[PDB]
Amino acid sequence: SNMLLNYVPVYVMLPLGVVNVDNVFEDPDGLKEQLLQLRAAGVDGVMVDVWWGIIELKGPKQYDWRAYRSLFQLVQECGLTLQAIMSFHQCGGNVGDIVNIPIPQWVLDIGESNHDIFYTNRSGTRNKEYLTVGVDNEPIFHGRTAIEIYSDYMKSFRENMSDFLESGLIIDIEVGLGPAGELRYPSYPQSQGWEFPRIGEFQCYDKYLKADFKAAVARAGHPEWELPDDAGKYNDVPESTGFFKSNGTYVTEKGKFFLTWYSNKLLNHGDQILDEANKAFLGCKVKLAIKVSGIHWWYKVENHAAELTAGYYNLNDRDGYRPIARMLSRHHAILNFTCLEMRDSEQPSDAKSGPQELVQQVLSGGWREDIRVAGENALPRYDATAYNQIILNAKPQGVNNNGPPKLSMFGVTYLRLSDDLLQKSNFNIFKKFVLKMHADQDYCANPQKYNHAITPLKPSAPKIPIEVLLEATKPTLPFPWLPETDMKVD
Ligand SMILES: OC[C@H]1O[C@H](O[C@H]2[C@H](O)[C@@H](O)[C@@H](O[C@H]3[C@H](O)[C@@H](O)[C@@H](O[C@H]4[C@H](O)[C@@H](O)[C@H](O)O[C@@H]4CO)O[C@@H]3CO)O[C@@H]2CO)[C@H](O)[C@@H](O)[C@@H]1O
Repeated sequence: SNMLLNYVPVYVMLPLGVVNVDNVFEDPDGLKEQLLQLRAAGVDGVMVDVWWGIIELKGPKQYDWRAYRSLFQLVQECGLTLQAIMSFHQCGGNVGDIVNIPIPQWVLDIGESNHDIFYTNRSGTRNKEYLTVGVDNEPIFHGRTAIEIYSDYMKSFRENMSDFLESGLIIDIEVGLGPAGELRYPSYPQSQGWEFPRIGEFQCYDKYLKADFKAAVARAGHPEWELPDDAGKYNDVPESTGFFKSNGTYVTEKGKFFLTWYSNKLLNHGDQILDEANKAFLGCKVKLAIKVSGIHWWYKVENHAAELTAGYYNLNDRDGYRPIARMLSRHHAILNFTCLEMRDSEQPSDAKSGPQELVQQVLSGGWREDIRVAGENALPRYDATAYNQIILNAKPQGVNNNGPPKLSMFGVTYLRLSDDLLQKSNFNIFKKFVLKMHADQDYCANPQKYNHAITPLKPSAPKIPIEVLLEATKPTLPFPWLPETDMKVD
């Protein structure tokens, strides 16, 4: 078989705020010239947030899709495909967020009187950037549940963009499932102080989650069990907490129970919303996708504190990602792992970071469950080092010059399309990165040639019981990686 079979597509995220808070597509002209540069560089497509907070601003079911329709049109004119994010979260308190885009005011208004719709930490601070999983099924939003809101939104998107969908412009739908659109709790909120090097805090203190937990422990036979009170604060180090130190809580009957409860809430959150998405896009030629954050800090200590915390119950003897991947399999969905570029050697030593190991674990898990795996770089990078790292992860075993590679990622979405990217020296480098992703082939407009034809979305396969999902916690050995890519940028 042909080299083309080694091609991994490359997408570029558009600027945050290309459609502003007023639901105005600001500067089509400017964007156009940028897109035109990407098309000439060989870029396959672009990625864009479809802000819930801009679209359904006015009131329940009051959608205005017009500015996004103009944007999609322009993208289509430029010869690019598109990955659309159903962004149900706020833009603003996370790294890189240069524009503030909140969730719908009308939802914020309800929150003014029911503060428990937001993720809450132990001190009672409410995070407004995303609705707590606790209200997924509470019919408190003018008669609707949170899940119904998301569902109606994606139905409306489908119907109103049907022309673009049927013309094959949209290739994937990324379903926003938490802060930054990631399936995770907001355990590391910059808006609350949290400084990169730190463990984060558990976010299950709203009343709904707290009631759920209390009932569950009672059913387990331990009504007296409480939510964690010895876990420390955002910038703690594990050893300094009662929860995470060795022989700490987190290895106690109660701790295991809580951790399982806390991580399973995400699993179920993701599973139910994907169900709604699968129904909304049923029959369309798109793939569904979710985003999983890459929390590499503390990975190298037994407690994996930052990962627990974020809701990923991942230890050295309990695979907390594979279950996600298994969950995604019934929906035929892609696991978009949002950190690909980092090297262990670039992290401060005291962070106990294992970015490369984390990556091998998460991808392998996906490949092992037989789902498609994609990813993004986490921070803005313009150097060959970064690029070669992404290329290695894209094809961990190198290129197969006589067939499809044994392992390959389904796609990579580079982090943001800025002036910087476009500067002469930086752009020259990017161009090579694109070439190497493409396995030295020219841009290939018809993805069928490289075994990426998109078929009409099928209905999800039947529910997998939590017990079965939880079987995927069994640790496995990762697939083997080359030390270096066989296709470098230099
Ligand atoms: O336009 C699309 C979305 O873009 C923005 O969200 C993206 C993040 O900016 C990008 O990093 C990533 O998410 C998480 C990373 O996987 C995770 O590593 C971590 O990043 C750490 C980093 O590793 C550490 O070295 C650094 O110094 O601290 C960082 C944490 O602040 O957290 C990232 C965020 O959870 O992908 C995201 C989604 O595409 C916008 O914020 C989002 O609103 C847009 O929807």
